[PDB]
Amino acid sequence: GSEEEIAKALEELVASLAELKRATLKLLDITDKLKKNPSESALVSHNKAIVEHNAIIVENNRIIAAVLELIVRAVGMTDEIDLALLKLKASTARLKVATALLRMITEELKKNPSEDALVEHNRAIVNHNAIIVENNRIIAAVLELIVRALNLTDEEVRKALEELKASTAELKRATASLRAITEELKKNPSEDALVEHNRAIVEHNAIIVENNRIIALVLLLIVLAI
Amino acid sequence: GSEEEIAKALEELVASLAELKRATLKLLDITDKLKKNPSESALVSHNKAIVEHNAIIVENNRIIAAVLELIVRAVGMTDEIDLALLKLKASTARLKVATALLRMITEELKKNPSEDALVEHNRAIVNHNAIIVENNRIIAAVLELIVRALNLTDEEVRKALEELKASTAELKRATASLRAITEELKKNPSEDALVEHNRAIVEHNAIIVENNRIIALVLLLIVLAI
Amino acid sequence: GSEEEIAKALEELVASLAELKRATLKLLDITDKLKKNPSESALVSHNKAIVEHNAIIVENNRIIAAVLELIVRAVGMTDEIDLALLKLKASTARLKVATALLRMITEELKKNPSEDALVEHNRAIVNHNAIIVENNRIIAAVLELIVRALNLTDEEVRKALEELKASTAELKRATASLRAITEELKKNPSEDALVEHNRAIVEHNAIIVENNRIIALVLLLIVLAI
Amino acid sequence: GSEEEIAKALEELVASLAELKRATLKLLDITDKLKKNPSESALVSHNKAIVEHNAIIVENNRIIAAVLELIVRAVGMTDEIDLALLKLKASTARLKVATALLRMITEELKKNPSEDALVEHNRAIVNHNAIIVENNRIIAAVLELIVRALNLTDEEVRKALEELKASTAELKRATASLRAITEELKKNPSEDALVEHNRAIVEHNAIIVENNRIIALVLLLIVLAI
Amino acid sequence: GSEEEIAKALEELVASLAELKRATLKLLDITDKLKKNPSESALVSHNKAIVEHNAIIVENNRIIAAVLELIVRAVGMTDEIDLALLKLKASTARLKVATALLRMITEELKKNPSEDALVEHNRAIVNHNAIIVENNRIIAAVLELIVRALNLTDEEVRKALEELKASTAELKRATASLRAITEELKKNPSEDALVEHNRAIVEHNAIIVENNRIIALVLLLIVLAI
Amino acid sequence: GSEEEIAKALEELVASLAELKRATLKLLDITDKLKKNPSESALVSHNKAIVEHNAIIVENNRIIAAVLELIVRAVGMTDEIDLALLKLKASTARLKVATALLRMITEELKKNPSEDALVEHNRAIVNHNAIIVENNRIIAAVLELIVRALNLTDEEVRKALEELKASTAELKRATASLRAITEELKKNPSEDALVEHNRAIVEHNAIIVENNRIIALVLLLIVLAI
Amino acid sequence: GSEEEIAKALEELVASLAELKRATLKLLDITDKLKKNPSESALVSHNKAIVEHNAIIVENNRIIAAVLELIVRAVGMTDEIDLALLKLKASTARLKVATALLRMITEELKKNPSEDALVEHNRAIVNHNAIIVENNRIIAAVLELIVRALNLTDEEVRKALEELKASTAELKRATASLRAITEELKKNPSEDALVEHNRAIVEHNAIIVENNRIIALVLLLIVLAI
Amino acid sequence: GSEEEIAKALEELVASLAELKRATLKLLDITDKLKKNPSESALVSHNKAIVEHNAIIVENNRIIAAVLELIVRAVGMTDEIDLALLKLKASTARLKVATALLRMITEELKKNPSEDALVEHNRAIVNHNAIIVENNRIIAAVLELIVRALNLTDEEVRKALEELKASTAELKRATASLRAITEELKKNPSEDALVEHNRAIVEHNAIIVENNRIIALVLLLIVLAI
Repeated sequence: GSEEEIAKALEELVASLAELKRATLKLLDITDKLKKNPSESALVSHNKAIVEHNAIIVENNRIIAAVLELIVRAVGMTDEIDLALLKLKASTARLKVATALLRMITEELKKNPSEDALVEHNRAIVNHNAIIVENNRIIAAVLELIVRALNLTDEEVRKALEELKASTAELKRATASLRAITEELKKNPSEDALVEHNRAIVEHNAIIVENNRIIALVLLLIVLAI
Repeated sequence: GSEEEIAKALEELVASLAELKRATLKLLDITDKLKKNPSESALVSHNKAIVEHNAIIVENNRIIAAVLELIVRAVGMTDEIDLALLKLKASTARLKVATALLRMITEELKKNPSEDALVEHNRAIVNHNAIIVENNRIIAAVLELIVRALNLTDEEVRKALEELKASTAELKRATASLRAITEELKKNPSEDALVEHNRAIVEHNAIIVENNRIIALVLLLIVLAI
Repeated sequence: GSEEEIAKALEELVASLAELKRATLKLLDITDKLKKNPSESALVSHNKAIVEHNAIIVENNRIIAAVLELIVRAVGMTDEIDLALLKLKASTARLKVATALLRMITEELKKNPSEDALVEHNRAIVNHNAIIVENNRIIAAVLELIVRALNLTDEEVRKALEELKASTAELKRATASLRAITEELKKNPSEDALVEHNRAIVEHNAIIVENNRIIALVLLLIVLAI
Repeated sequence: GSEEEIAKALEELVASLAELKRATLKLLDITDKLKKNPSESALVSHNKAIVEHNAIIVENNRIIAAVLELIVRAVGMTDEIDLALLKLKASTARLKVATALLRMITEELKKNPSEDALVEHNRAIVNHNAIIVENNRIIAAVLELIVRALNLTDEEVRKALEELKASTAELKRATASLRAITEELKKNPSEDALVEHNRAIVEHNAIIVENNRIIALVLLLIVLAI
Repeated sequence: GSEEEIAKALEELVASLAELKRATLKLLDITDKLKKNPSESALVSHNKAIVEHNAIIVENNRIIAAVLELIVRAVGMTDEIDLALLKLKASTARLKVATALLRMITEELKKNPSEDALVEHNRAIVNHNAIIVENNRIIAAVLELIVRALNLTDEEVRKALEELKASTAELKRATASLRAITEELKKNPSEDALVEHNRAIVEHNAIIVENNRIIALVLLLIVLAI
Repeated sequence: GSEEEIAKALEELVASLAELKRATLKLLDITDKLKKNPSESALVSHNKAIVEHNAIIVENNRIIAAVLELIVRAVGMTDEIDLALLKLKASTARLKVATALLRMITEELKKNPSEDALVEHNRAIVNHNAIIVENNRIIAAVLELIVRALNLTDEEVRKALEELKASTAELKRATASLRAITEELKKNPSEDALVEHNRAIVEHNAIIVENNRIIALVLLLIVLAI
Repeated sequence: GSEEEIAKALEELVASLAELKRATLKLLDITDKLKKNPSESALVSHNKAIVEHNAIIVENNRIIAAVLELIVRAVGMTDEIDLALLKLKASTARLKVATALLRMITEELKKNPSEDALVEHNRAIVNHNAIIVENNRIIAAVLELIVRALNLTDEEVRKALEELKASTAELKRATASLRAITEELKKNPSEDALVEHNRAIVEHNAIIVENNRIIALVLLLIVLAI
Repeated sequence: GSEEEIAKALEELVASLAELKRATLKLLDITDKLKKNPSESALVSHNKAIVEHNAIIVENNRIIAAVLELIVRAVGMTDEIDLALLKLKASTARLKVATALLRMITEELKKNPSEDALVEHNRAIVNHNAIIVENNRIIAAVLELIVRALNLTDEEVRKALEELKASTAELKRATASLRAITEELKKNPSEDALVEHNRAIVEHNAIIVENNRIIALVLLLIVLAI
């Protein structure tokens, strides 16, 4: 597309980030304290603020992938970029099936709510998060490819990639740790461990959002450098 | 909606109740005594204070239904609550056609005013009242559902429901009695029976307002308990 | 459509009637007396208040036909109802061409205003009225069909149809009388006969509005009975 | 097509006429007076309001021909009607090439603007007008054929044809006069004669629009009589 | 097809399930209570909400079979899978003739409505339900084949099959019970038994929809595992 | 807002405090002694001077929260301040529903006045006080945040916070003690305990007003330090 | 657009200038003197009045470009004007990405505020200023093109262009000087140099506003001359 | 609009005239004598009482044009009236750009005040006056058209038009004389000629206000004659 289409898509992107950061802060805050004990309606909506947060992350990743396509179709594909973009499309398609699965098990929780089903639902949320991390690792690979293809040596871009790589490794380590503790919850299913597992989820979602922030930065520094 | 939207809608609700209670008392007072006999212009406006009262009750029920939707869309729907809310929307739509019919026959009384048309107009007012009672019985069913879904066991709520159920049965009995006497008026149409039928209407409107008062109470006790 | 769509369309209908009755009364009042003699600009706008009234009647008939379609598509078509609805659509299409013709001859009166063209314009208004009467006779046939199909035996509906039939025959007789006097105007074209023919038009428009009032009543009694 | 399709196409037709009459009046008004002398940009847009007017006439004629096809395909073709419709299609195709030629020479005037090229452009506008007159003479022949085929003897139609024939002869005489003066401009090319030739164009466009008005009238009187 | 085609088809599938569950709930709700007795138009539309529900189930099964074909054409056919897919195509073709038969007998009920024809129509609905159960038993066989072919041993899939088999046996037992009671209705045709047979239909449709839910689940767990 | 808007809002605040301190002193004085025994009209207005005092406290808290928003929207939000301000808005919204509930139970006391309903009304006043204490604990948290964010180290501010914290802990202890004695009144309902419970209410209101005095001080010392 | 649309857009333009001149004067005044040393909250909002000023300049340039499009679409495009307008659209799109980048780095300063990040933020403000200067140089080129195309020889316009060109060269020289000193700050990062670099920014913003003033003047003199 | 809207707009008109006549008299009086010599602040506000007077004339003309539109939209447009009203709208739009230009050059006089800029500002005031005269000549043409269209032959109206025409020619002659002397000032710029040119401006403003008086009279005589 032309410059105005990319600029409109980047305004949609930065407004989506400004919405996702507020929702992240409020989800940590409602994760912080509550003395009182939950209702039956608090089973029917067990984790609704997390599934609603993940949906915003998935919508942010879809826009990032649409901007990457609009950029590359401007600067011109090469073999390796086209292979990486096709991988990115296959991963974005996988994310739709993973979302429709989480959105099914969440509604099936309206009908067999029980302390065991709550652990199944939490494991479904961990598997959705583990697939969002893959989508981000592919988008970051496509971006490093586009930056090398343009021979784009500005120090702002260099430093923004040096930050993006470290944020990607931080997100890998956090995902492996979340799956490790989720196995321990699978061994020892309890309300006591469920309460402290919900925090581990919210603290992994925080790292996802702190990675999408850098992906949007590198996208801006590229569109300004071209 | 957020807490401020429900709080604003409940301020609109309680101010509407404080207006409707004054109008109820004044409508009984102007029902109590008048020696002098009516004019021709007192045919053209035969019952205007009753139709003006019913319009306020219909406007109060619309606000109650908007608060119920804002609450349930916060605490989260379930199959039976969502079915009951859809019933409540269908009944609130029925109430609009019943109001527009009463507001047509009232204006048709400007053009064929006669001692027979006055009995038709009174029967239209009784059928409007009989449809407002249905709208209240659906709102009370939705409220008892929401209270059970929240597992809301406070004694203030328990006692407020124990009052709401008895007021609903009192209103059913009063509606059946008003239609029963309205059949006797349909048999024996006279000014003598018209005068004593108007009181039966005003004494049924009093029970409607004494029911909306308890519906607004239970709505407050719920919003304070969440 | 669902109950809320029909209820919104009936609120649009009754508000359109309350606008059309006021415009009818004011058009009779401005038909009643004026001593002073008209200008040249009173040729360029010879009957503008009548053509503006007819446009409101045509817009009211369009809404009535949209409600009839929304009702029948809820309760279910049968062979004879579907044939009658297709007739109603063909007549509502004819009414659009008749309106665009009256709205052309009215503007052609801005450019050859003369005492002869005024008689052409009055005959165009009579032919528009004669086509609105047909549209009402088809809508009334569709309504009597729907009432028989629902086996809807309430006395309120029976009496409202007994009124609708008499108003339809009154409107047939008034249309034949208006066309009869319009032939006499065609023989004896004069300002003197133009003045007394304008009243005959306004007294036929009054019967059209007194028929739409009953069509809207029967529509309400049906939607309340289902 | 069915009655509703013709009625929609006639609403498009009459709205197109109401737009074309306003554009005609404003084009005469901007033809009336201007003291000040034109710029170089007033060469680059030498006659833009005429070419923009002709485009509206061509779009009105396309809709008239689409209504004629929808009518005849309803009432049934005959040998002479089908021959005349095929002639009308060949002339409407010729009009597209004549328009694309005027729309080419107008843009070639952006690149060799000179006092000689302005006279070429004016002659191209006269040749476009001379081809629109042919399209109108074929549409008027098709209409007189359809009216005779229906044996449609109403006096409104008879008088509307008696007007259409005279307007067609008036348009023939005006086209021959415009071509005659255009030859005199071709002999004596000057700004002085260009100014008075532009008026002759605007006064021929006025007769075209005053002919399409009658073609649309006869189309309405036909669709109302069938 | 590619990953994006299956992902689009699974979004269509899960949205179709979310529409079919709402229609199931509303069909039970309109099965729950109604005091008043039906009209003649309530013969002309005797079971319309059931035939409209079955049409949605048939449209959901068509999409499930299209996803199964898109999956198997990706992972690769084998003899037994290709035989089972050809069986599935033959059953999906049979379902089209069974639907067109129900859609014929329903319209023949517009023309000989009688208490005997209502029992014929109910038996046609039972035979349609009995053929949808077969289509589900073939789709479930194809799915168990595909799962074994992929050697797909995840516990989420294992448990989802352990649920699918039990739901298939529950649906067989419910179909045999519905046919058994349909024989008793065939012996004792009455409005009294018709009312309680309609409930047996709605309670069998509920089990069909509770089976399609599990077929769509297993389809998601497969597409995520491949 | 600009300096003049904050200065006007602080003049409104200090004038509201000067009204609330006088009303507190007079409410203690009318709590001190009265020999004579109350009327029936002294049931209909059982505690009116307390509910009228609480309404003034609620209006002072509303102004404090509007000044806090005007200050922070000048000096610039940060994550933790914006979260705390949103908590403050949710609590100020909760206070409106708690007020409308107290203002309902007070008017319901006009209609079933009895020695039992008086204990219900006193418990409603205690629950309103328990919600005002929460609103103050949120405002005091927001103020300590703003003071740390400005790095505002003046000794006047430090000492004013050292007073505000101690007053907040004094108010927590007084609220827990008031609820404890209110439970004992709920066990032992008597005029004898009602008389000594009214004093406990007035002595808790005194601590609320002695806390708003310090909140208004810290607000002034902040607006003067920036 | 018509004359009223351009006149409305020029009223929006001149009101935007009257807001931007006041903000320029006040930003110099708050740049002039302050003895006291900044807080931690004075890091979180380090330059907020500059970024808020730049946003107003960007909004003024958007309106100027909308007026240029409305003017040229009235007087008629030519090759060079249409190329220059497409350049102006591409530069206005670039300005949106540059703004969203400045609005990101400013918010990232809420989370890693440090003496090094403040120098990054100051360099981001210098790069935003360097892109606004480009947008102004393109708008001034479009205006000189439109003035030559209209052959607009008035002495007010001639002198207004002679001022616009000199102001554009003054703004080029000031931008090169600001980038030169920004390199020296990049070498020698200190609070001491940050304080004197902030003045260089405010003294470049003053020249931008003193250029937008002349662009709006030439736009008025053009719209009055056509 | 209805009679009350026109009557309110004519009350606004006559109150605006009563304010403008007082301001005219006082502006002549402060133009009459002052011995003492002006300050530097008497450069920064060189002609402020004239520009403030012109703003009142422009606001009076806006109301006159709004009343003309409300009148004609009541009595009904014709081709020539509609063309003249569209001209009046284009001229009223031109007057806004001419005002915003005068209001820019007046403020630019705060920043380069010098004996040469004062002559520029006086020439800007003369060009604004020359555009108000055009707006008045269009309003007077529209009024003479409306009077002929109503065939309004009263002698009060005839004589009021006979006055309006002479006042319009007097205002044309005065404008040509003011521009003639303004050319002589442009040749011979001096304080001596500036002092005597300011009087020529004030003596032209007097004729504008003495023309608006007659336009408001004719507007009243028309609204009273219909």
